Amino acid sequence: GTLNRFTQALVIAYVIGYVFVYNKGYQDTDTVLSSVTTKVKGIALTKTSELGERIWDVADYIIPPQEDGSFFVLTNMIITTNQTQSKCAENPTPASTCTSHRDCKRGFNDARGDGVRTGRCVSYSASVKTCEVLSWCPLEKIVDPPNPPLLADAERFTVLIKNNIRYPKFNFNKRNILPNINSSYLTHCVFSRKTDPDCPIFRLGDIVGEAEEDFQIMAVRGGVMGVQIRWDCDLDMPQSWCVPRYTFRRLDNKDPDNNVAPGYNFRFAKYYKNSDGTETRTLIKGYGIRFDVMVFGQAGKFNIIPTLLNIGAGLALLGLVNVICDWIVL
Amino acid sequence: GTLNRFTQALVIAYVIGYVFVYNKGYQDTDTVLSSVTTKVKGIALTKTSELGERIWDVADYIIPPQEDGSFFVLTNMIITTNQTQSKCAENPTPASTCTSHRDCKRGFNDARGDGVRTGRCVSYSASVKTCEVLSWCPLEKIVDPPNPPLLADAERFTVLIKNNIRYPKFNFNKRNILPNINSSYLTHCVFSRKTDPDCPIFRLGDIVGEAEEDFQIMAVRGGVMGVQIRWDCDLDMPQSWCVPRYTFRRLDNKDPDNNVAPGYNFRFAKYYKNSDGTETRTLIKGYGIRFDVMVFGQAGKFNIIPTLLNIGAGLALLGLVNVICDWIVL
Amino acid sequence: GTLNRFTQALVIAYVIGYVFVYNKGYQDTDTVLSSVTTKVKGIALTKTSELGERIWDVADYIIPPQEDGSFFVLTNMIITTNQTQSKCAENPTPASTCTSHRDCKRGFNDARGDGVRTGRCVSYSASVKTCEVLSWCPLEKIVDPPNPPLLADAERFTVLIKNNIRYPKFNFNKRNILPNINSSYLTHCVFSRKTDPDCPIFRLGDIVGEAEEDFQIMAVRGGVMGVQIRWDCDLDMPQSWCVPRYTFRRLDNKDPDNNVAPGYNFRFAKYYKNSDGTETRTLIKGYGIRFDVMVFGQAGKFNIIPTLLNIGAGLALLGLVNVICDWIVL
Ligand SMILES: *[C@@H]1O[C@H](CO)[C@@H](O[C@@H]2O[C@H](CO)[C@@H](O[C@@H]3O[C@H](CO)[C@@H](O)[C@H](O[C@H]4O[C@H](CO)[C@@H](O)[C@H](O)[C@@H]4O)[C@@H]3O)[C@H](O)[C@H]2NC(C)=O)[C@H](O)[C@H]1NC(C)=O
Ligand SMILES: *[C@@H]1O[C@H](CO)[C@@H](O[C@@H]2O[C@H](CO)[C@@H](O[C@@H]3O[C@H](CO)[C@@H](O)[C@H](O[C@H]4O[C@H](CO)[C@@H](O)[C@H](O)[C@@H]4O)[C@@H]3O)[C@H](O)[C@H]2NC(C)=O)[C@H](O)[C@H]1NC(C)=O
Ligand SMILES: *[C@@H]1O[C@H](CO)[C@@H](O[C@@H]2O[C@H](CO)[C@@H](O[C@@H]3O[C@H](CO)[C@@H](O)[C@H](O[C@H]4O[C@H](CO)[C@@H](O)[C@H](O)[C@@H]4O)[C@@H]3O)[C@H](O)[C@H]2NC(C)=O)[C@H](O)[C@H]1NC(C)=O
Ligand SMILES: *[C@@H]1O[C@H](CO)[C@@H](O)[C@H](O)[C@H]1NC(C)=O
Ligand SMILES: *[C@@H]1O[C@H](CO)[C@@H](O)[C@H](O)[C@H]1NC(C)=O
Ligand SMILES: *[C@@H]1O[C@H](CO)[C@@H](O)[C@H](O)[C@H]1NC(C)=O
Ligand SMILES: [Gd]
Ligand SMILES: [Gd]
Ligand SMILES: [Gd]
Repeated sequence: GTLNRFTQALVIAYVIGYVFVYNKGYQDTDTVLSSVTTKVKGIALTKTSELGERIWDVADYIIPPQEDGSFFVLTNMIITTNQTQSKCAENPTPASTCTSHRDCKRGFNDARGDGVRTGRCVSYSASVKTCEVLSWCPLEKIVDPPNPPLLADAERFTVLIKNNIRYPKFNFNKRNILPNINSSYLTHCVFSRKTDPDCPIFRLGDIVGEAEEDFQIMAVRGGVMGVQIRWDCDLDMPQSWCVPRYTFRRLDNKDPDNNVAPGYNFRFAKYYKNSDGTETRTLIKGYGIRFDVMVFGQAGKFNIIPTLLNIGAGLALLGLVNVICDWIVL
Repeated sequence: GTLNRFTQALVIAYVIGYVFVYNKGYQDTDTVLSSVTTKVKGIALTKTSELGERIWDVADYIIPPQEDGSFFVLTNMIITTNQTQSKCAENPTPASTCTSHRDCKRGFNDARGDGVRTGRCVSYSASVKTCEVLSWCPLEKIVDPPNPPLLADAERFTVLIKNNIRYPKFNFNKRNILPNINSSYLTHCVFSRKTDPDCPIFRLGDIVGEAEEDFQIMAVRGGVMGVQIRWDCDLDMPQSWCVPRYTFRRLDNKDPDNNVAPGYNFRFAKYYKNSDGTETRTLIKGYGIRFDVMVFGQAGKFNIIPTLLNIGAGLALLGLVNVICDWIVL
Repeated sequence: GTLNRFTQALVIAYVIGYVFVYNKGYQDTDTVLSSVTTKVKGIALTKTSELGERIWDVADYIIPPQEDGSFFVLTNMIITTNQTQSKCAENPTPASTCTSHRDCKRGFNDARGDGVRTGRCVSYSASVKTCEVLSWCPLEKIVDPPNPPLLADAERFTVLIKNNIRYPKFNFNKRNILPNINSSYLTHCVFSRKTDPDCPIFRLGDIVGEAEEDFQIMAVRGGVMGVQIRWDCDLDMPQSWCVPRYTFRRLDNKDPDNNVAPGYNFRFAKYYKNSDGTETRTLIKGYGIRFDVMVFGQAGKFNIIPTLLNIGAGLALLGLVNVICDWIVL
């Protein structure tokens, strides 16, 4: 009747429409197993006082040569050369500057944490004096990295990203490079959301940009881009219709006030032996943008069990539907 | 009756048999937290014109020394030595070869993307002329990597793989090396699907092979093996019965026509200072096989809530069972 | 009645109390997408016969400079210098020691697997003789790493850990550094479970320790710490209440008898060119502690579908509740 039939049709609408055709309640799910390969192409040019006219290619600016699922691109740096294990004068810092040996306590760390103080106080320059430490010497100088960044050419760098996934449960496998697409295209390809959406080759600047940030800006102090690949698939539909979605997100905090060590930089070195048999190194403090490819899928496919489950839920629900509807009238 | 009792027994069979004892509908689930360590043992020998009789050990052929959860094995290479930052003649390519300086536009990239053109056109050889670029010099030569691959000895290399997992929800922990197994065995152990299934030490060639590929073949141009470890566990049963399953899959596309940059290769370098204080490097373009250990578990254990849920679903379902069965007769 | 009303109230208690307010059956779930950055600060000092008074900073002791989501800290090492590709005498091992060339079969591997035997037998020392091999020479000596470990200063090292997460389904994002916390605090901050629970800067020793292990002990042979971050969130509640939980677990087996290659060590090298144009390297076998940051969240939020589902389950269940209760009396 008005109470029974109406309510019945209503719950029908709820399940079929809402829980089923809408929310896919008739499906069983699986999540993604994933493998990512990246390849960066490009060259940066630098001109520098104390350096020269210089090329930086993929071996120079990718560090290390591979991280599984992510790559770090060198954008900026501070470079200290001809360091050797020795003693030298600490950089002036309130705690660094010293009048005499009383101020320098041997065996203790330093403000920077780049040396160990020999109690001896030594003169930094003709004007100053500061604690002597044992370290790689001379110490890196306290300075900000250059603005604009030395490796700015990197905005123009390109990264091929190959990603293959599989859903173990459903035995389905797919590649992020789709069947239609041909090799030559992929010689000349560059990803474009409008023109070339199926091109796996992305431009560094375009990723930053696409994330509503700017390469050059972000490139002085460094930072972290997430490149998110999403495989959501209804495996009832054509395999063809199962495709990756790319989104881009800057991961690190731009707020200088709520964090520590903003941007992205790390120290790493190059070691040489001067022919004497004596070791010397070059310390680089690099900044850049780490890119994290991040892949997450979910697939789903028709299954009796959950279907029937939901149905039973509906049937049990209508019982209460009649009461709730009845007492709802006047 | 014939309608009621029969249907009742039928749905009983469906739930108990199908949704429960079959499909495990009485269980609650958790997924794996995982840690992987790998250790490669072996030595490769090479003999080469322009090189010599040479050894390559783990420090030489694993690059870099560690990636979390995966390792790259060096199989092939192209090696350019005594490069220094300088200018030189580009390699002949349709765009490379030049008659005069008009053809070379200063400040622009090159076909390879290994240099920046100074507008000056310089003669490659007595016969040819091509654009001058600033780069690490001399340039790597355009050539294919050697066939058969230099590091073929790597087929015979061995990798210990230790994998420890935990299911946070169920508090259960396990190691991929099982309790029975003893240390000496693990001195001499090599994984065998027939004889030694519980041996964590796998042979590179055997992984490739087990994946229905061939090391040597795959080793010229490089590539990617997935080593898949699966922990599916019914935590109702003995902990003893919770074990890893190993499968092996080549991840990259063998089709040359549907992709870019087939196989696996990357560039990386060794930097030296000639005693003058002058820098020089050796560029290696390596090929090899990256191995991705990929671990995915699911554990499940009895829970009242889902059990009862399913039951209710059944009871609600039978109501419709009577109607559907009745109207199904004649 | 006594049968009907009582049972009704009982199942009500079961669902509302147990399946709902207790077990959160009214919620829908999502799991974590995660990004981790780590930064190690500190300096180690070493004094050694055959070495000197020496500093080791972050470039020296972090290897390689970055792994995505985990870092390896150098604690101990065995160091072999001025190796060059050449031939030399193998280390005495039952299989190593040889009386004459019959005992040395050319072209075959060795016990250590660091060389290839030229059939020639050569005298190790004035006293002994052993097989000649082609290798980097001289060979690393068979010895245990030093006790106590050279890099013990590392116990005192500190690691900033930044972790940003997002739940794609619920669009919620959060950082492991919380809004209240201010920069200066994070200059001086060190994580403390009692005093400073919201400090992202952890002390290596304190992590080991917190895991009921000891840095120094674990530091001779190396090993693996899991640093587990857990984001469990009810997204019904305040975003404020969504926070990370840190736990710490040693991942590797301390049992020497049930495994292979205990602790954590790997080989890696430094390559130099002696001015002749001749290559030489330094082989380091390092030990240390790899730290794996491991992040797993689950978020949940109210949803009609599962709520109603469970309800229906309840209603269907009570039907059986009446029978089970009735037949339960006398
Ligand atoms: C191998 O596969 C490629 C896959 O791209 C394919 O060539 C492409 O064919 C399609 C269909 O004709 C075209 O794609 C684009 O479609 C948009 C509309 O959505 C147009 O606005 C695009 O304009 C292009 O203009 C130029 C086309 O040459 C490009 O310089 C520019 O980047 C735009 O893409 C474009 O038409 C298009 O024709 C190409 N895509 C491109 C960029 O080449 C083809 O089937 C196969 N290639 C061959 C020749 O075997
Ligand atoms: C420590 O644990 C090891 C675990 O392997 C164990 O030694 C093993 O015992 C079992 C049971 O007797 C044996 O395993 C194998 O079983 C298959 C049948 O499924 C046989 O066909 C195998 O044939 C072997 O032949 C040789 C055995 O020495 C091997 O050269 C060869 O690789 C095959 O494995 C084999 O019998 C077997 O006896 C060993 N496994 C091996 C290979 O050693 C033992 O309990 C413990 N070790 C000790 C001595 O404490
Ligand atoms: C920016 O945020 C910081 C966040 O810590 C905050 O300063 C802190 O304020 C709280 C609240 O007064 C204090 O936290 C601690 O609370 C526990 C009790 O649970 C106390 O036992 C702690 O004792 C501290 O003693 C010293 C405090 O200076 C520390 O040396 C020691 O490590 C303990 O933390 C402590 O009171 C505390 O006052 C600080 N936390 C610390 C350690 O600084 C403040 O709101 C903001 N900072 C500023 C000044 O803007
Ligand atoms: C390296 O050791 C060699 C022998 O292999 C020795 O002749 C030479 O002196 C060493 N070079 C240096 C810098 O000590
Ligand atoms: C390195 O600097 C040292 C002082 O530490 C200096 O004496 C020497 O000239 C330098 N070596 C080179 C190659 O310039
Ligand atoms: C390196 O090559 C240069 C030319 O760029 C050459 O003059 C020099 O001999 C080489 N150095 C060595 C050690 O052979
Ligand atoms: Gd710009
Ligand atoms: Gd073969
Ligand atoms: Gd201690």
